[PDB]
Amino acid sequence: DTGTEVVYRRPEARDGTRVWELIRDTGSLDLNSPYCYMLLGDYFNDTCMIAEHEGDIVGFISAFRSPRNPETLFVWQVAVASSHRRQGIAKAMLTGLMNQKACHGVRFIETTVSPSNMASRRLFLGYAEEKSIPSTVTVGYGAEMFPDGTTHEDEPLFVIGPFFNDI
Amino acid sequence: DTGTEVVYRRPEARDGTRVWELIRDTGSLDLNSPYCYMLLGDYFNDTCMIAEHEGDIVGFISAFRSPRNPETLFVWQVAVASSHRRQGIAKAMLTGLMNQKACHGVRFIETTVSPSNMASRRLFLGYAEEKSIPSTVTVGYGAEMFPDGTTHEDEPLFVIGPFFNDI
Ligand SMILES: CC(=O)NCC[C@H](N)C(=O)O
Ligand SMILES: CC(=O)NCC[C@H](N)C(=O)O
Repeated sequence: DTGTEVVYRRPEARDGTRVWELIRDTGSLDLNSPYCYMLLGDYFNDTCMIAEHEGDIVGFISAFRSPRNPETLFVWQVAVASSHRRQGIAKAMLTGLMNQKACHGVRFIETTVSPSNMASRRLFLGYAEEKSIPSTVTVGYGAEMFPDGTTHEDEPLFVIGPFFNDI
Repeated sequence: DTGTEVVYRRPEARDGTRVWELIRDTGSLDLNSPYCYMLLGDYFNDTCMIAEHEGDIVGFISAFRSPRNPETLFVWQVAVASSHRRQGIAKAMLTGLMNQKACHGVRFIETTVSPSNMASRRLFLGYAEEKSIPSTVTVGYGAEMFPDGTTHEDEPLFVIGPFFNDI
């Protein structure tokens, strides 16, 4: 009611660079090219979300419906600017995302959560808990799959479901 | 017939790093994270292809079916190792890709070709020519959409079709 609440929308291609800058300043996230973020704004925007505060992007979530089993939504990246941690933005993006019309008929959410990303661990398990949906945590990608120089963590798989996301 | 022909297959998640290294050595391509290439091997592998020669990855093409209009296949990256230019690998990946069962019922191919990427300009317009399919070249992403520091070219849109890709 005073122009300082966080607002949520689908991205567009022209957001790509501002999304890229958010992911870049996070430091801790796996940065894709600016082009990749434009394509997500262009072709995957039905299953992605941006959070903004006072003209700045402060949050992003990317996801897609799995091409082979489109009842599975894969959540790719969740980012929240440093300056806006601990305000429920991640939970609000995820919740908003699942209420999008393009998530109709999703029965499982899959994602990968780095050991160090404790906020996401809480977001996904918390989501499932709150809606009383089963959750399963298993081996995802191991550290050793990543390039020799790099020093990447494991990416354990989190599966939420089965449930039925009705529109 | 002598173990030195180039071979073509769908990638898998565990190819992600070797794909990333190919894209990285290309220099000229927009490098995504290793994770992105793993996800393409994992979830989009039905519409992607790897080319190998003597145990080394020498080619990659990534593509996906557009979520909003799945009769459109978007071709994201086409890469051919420096050491294997001018051998028809790109044309063979593209041709192989379009013969995959997951490309059934595609009616349009969309992609973006950098002004400097003259091999891709030839690949896509050549493909359309050879199959007698219409092609259309229009404004895609402008240079100015890209991040301030970076020095990226335009990404003009190439649309091939309508046609009917029958299995
Ligand atoms: C759910 C989440 O936080 N997924 C993404 C992890 C991945 N390593 C990335 O940020 O690309
Ligand atoms: C068709 C092609 O060569 N597309 C990709 C261009 C893009 N800038 C990239 O390589 O990510």
